Amino acid sequence: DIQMTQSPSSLSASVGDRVTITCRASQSVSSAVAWYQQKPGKAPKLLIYSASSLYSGVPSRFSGSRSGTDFTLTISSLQPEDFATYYCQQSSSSLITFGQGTKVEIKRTVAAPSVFIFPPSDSQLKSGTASVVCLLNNFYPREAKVQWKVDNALQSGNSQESVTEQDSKDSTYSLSSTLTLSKADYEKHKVYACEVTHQGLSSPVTKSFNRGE
Amino acid sequence: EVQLVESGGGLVQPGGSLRLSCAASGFNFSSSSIHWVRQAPGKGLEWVASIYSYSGYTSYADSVKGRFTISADTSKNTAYLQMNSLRAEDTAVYYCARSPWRWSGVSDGGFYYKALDYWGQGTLVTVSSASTKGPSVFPLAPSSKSTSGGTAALGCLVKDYFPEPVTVSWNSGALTSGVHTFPAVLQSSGLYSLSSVVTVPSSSLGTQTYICNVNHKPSNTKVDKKV
Amino acid sequence: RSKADVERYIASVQGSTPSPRQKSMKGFYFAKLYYEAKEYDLAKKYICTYINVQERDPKAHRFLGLLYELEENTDKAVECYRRSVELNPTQKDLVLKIAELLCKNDVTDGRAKYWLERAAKLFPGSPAIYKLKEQLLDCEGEDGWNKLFDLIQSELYVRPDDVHVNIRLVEVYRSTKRLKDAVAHCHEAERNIALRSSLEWNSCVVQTLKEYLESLQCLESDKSDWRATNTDLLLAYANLMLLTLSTRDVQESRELLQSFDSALQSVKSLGGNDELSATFLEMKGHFYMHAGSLLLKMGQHSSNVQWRALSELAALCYLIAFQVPRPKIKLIKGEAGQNLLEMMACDRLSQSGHMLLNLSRGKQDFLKEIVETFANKSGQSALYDALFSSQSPKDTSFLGSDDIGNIDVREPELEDLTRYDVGAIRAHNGSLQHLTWLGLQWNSLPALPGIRKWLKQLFHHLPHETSRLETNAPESICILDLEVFLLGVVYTSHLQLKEKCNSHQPLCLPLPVCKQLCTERQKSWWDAVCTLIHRKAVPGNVAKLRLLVQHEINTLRAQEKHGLQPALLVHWAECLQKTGSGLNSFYDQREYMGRSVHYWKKVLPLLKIIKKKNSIPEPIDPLFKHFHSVDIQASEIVEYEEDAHITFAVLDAVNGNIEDAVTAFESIKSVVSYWNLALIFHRKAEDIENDALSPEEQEECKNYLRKTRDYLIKIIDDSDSNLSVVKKLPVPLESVKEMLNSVMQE
Repeated sequence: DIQMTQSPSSLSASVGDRVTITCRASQSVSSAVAWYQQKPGKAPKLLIYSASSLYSGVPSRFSGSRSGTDFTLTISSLQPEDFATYYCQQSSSSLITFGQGTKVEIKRTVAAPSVFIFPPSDSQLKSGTASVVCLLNNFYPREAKVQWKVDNALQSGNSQESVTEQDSKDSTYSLSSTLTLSKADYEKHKVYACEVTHQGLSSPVTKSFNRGE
Repeated sequence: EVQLVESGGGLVQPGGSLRLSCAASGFNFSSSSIHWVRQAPGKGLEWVASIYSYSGYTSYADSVKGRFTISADTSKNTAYLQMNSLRAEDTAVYYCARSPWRWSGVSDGGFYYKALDYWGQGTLVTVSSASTKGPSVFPLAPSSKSTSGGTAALGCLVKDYFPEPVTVSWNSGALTSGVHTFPAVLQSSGLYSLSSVVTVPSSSLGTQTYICNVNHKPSNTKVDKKV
Repeated sequence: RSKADVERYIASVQGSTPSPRQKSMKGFYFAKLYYEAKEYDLAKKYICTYINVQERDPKAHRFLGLLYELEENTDKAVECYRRSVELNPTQKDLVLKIAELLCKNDVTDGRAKYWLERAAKLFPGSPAIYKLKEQLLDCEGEDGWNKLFDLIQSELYVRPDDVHVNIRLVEVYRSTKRLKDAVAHCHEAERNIALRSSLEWNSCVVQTLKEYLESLQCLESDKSDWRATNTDLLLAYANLMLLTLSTRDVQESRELLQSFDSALQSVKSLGGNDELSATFLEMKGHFYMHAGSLLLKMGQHSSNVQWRALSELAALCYLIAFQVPRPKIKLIKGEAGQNLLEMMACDRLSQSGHMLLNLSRGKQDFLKEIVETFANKSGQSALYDALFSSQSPKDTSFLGSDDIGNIDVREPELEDLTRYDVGAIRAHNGSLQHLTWLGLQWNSLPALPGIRKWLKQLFHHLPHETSRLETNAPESICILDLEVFLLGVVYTSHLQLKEKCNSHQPLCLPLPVCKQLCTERQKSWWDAVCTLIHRKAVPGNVAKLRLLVQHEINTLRAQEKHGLQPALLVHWAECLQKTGSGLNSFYDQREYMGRSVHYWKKVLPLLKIIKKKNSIPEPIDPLFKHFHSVDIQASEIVEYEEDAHITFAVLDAVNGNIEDAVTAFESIKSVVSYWNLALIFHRKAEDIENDALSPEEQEECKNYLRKTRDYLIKIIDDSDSNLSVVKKLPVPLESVKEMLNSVMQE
């Protein structure tokens, strides 16, 4: 099977930059590749067809090119409206495959996340479950790592998290981490700590609470 | 004047069946090749089906081969994606799109399409044996006494609901700025859960009554919760 | 000998031994001469009757087996040999035959093995014995049978319209003797519009169904779905009858009628009020219609005395068919099934309708006489006589027992006929043969068919006119192009047949009997564009189909090197003007009027050269055959220039050049120009007539409404006086009067 490997997975740039995204075809493929722009939630739109031909109506700053089995999308001068995800697509014999996609995030200066931990509510304990919440607010860049400590004991496989898309005003992200297990196990430990590591933090920082405060 | 409309989506139980309808208008449906492209939440584009322009030979991805069936009707000027043996993995936003005969070339060993010009709005299909359910709201108030100087953080936990979407507002839309409502996550049980939070001046804490207003329309649920 | 020599001997021994027993005991010696006169559907029934009284004759039984061998009915031929062998063991050669045939048809049953063992001991180590030993071995194993099935299914996935492949599936089902699956697919496939039109498929359908009826599996399973399959047999018979009449010769068609009539008699007894009963209703009509068509085929070749008598007889048949009411559509289980049944109903009324007319146009109230003379039961025996041989039992023949009660004897109404045609366009998969016939049938009538509505029923959502008219790429095909195409095909077809009969009525031929009425070029184009639009082409052949259409586009649009005689262009122009001039909407008016102006603008240069009696440059392999029969003459030039100038003015009016349109319209005192002048004067008045506005303007507005009234009155005054003007009306006379009533009450 033919595979289109897209690189990079996530890109960060600012306005006016000359940006480049590349896709490699595993097998030798003919010039039947396309490029698409998909803004969050909306439908994908066609940018380039037949490798280097521009789709009618697309701005002239977009241009496609090929070298061997590597196809490349090129934007001469990035604009604010082009900060979206892109995909490359090959059409081989009775088969179509897409690249993993490339997100174009707006670049800005670093910001340190202001973290606040929250305990499970009285109402939730009534139901029989216990969820701990750890906020990471208005930081940059997207990359970060959070770890959970129950009485200074690592936990994995029982918590999950989700991250907001780059905010429009300050271009910062936010993350919500949820550590979910039964009330029975929650009443078995006293100390709870949420640690955060981030390029913006001078050193890793942690906040914690004790059941009963 | 030219558009594609997707219909026939909605939720279904695993192992069930659905049928999507891609209604076309403005271009000769005979000379256009029809495709379907799904996208799970936060995931990329996956090609699932295609129909050669002037004849209609099918071609499917191995992830759905034999289960789905795509068809085209000249009289009704509409294409469809029949889906059988639906699995939880098939939960995704399904788009359709065309490729004219100008871009449809047939070659030894299979055919190729140069690109997808016209795309649809995209109809949602959710596949999960979890039954509809309203959200349970648990408050998340600040155990802080002016921790971050003049501003504190409060929030609400919307949990144990199905299916997406849930909508949240604060003080019925009075507290608009500073709010950040996070996407939901599929708990292994089958129900989704998210959090909504806002940063407010600590000096105003206790003076301005803070209430989150959640509305889960699929289950006709409305809940206001103070923090 | 001949047919007369053998059928005259019927009266020879009939006058010597008239009792039924001796009449049937002569069947073998009757059948003795039909086998020599090449009559096998007849000889079969003669010997079979002698077998009904002399059931123990080994000679007669073998003779029928030898006759079923010529018919290639293996199951029937073998059984006949069996009876002759069990009666007389000394017939060794028949023991070989049975073993020879059992091993050739199917080896799965051990019966073929048994008879081969006996055949060996009767002919020790003969050359044929080993030959049969190798034949028996040939058949594949269980894994082999399953292997073939997968090929057909995988082949049927991408090629569901292939006649041969679907046939093989029924034969494979029949080879494993799972006939229920054979009919099941046979039933689900009678919904396919393409397969329903295939002669060889329907033939297989008749057999696989009959085989199941007699099959042990049909009785054991249940008697509930028995009715369902029985309907399809009748349906198959109807389709099969339509096709056999057109392609096959006189003899084969008549033989199929007997199977049809046998089925009808066997079905009528059950009755009821479900799909089968409704099916029996509609199929009953088809029987007579085709029977009438069958009658006319024989008479065409025959003398004049038989022609009139046969046409008289056929006229009654079509009449019986037309009378039959629209079948109860609601009573069917599904939408596909019911829609199909109605489609056939429309086909019956349409085909029989036009025939009824063309035969009635010969004389005055010719229809009335047909009923008053042959509606008598005497006609029922005269009909059975001409169609069939009287020897067959007249009791189990549906034809002889039908209750011909209160024949409507009412000629058809044109308006009803149009909606029958339009509903039956999809009856024969829109073969250009089908449409070219209808188009010709309306060529003799005073009302014209809704061709544009035909095309809308076939190619749905095909725009009336394509935006990208600049190129001839066949993605820009439009309903106008097709409408323009069919017009030429019929205008061409009419002239070709006109030339034929001149060397030797042309309207009177029924649809099956007549041969291809269009040029293979035209037919190839229509079949291509049809397969293309409906999306039943082939990825490989796409480029070829696509180019085949493109080749002719430049002609349908009167572009570079158009093979168009000036008369055909003129015919296109006026036929589109008047077609468009009667339309209500502006989009369609504009489109049809535009094209009409286009063709006009292409002709006028030709007419001017013809106006001075010069020569037109004849074409190179034209798409639409030229004819000197309709070559334009100077006597008609000034008319076309005038009639064209109208088409110019009309389009000018539709575009907005009212000043120039009126100036032209007023220049010519024509009936059509009144309806246009009035219609546009009425609009200028109606809009301004009631809003608050300058009083002086209001009086001017009223003044236009006064002109409208006058022009409509000139139409009716000139209309009632002369008939030729009534035909020139761009809309119906009653429509003109309708507006006037509202105009004056305003």
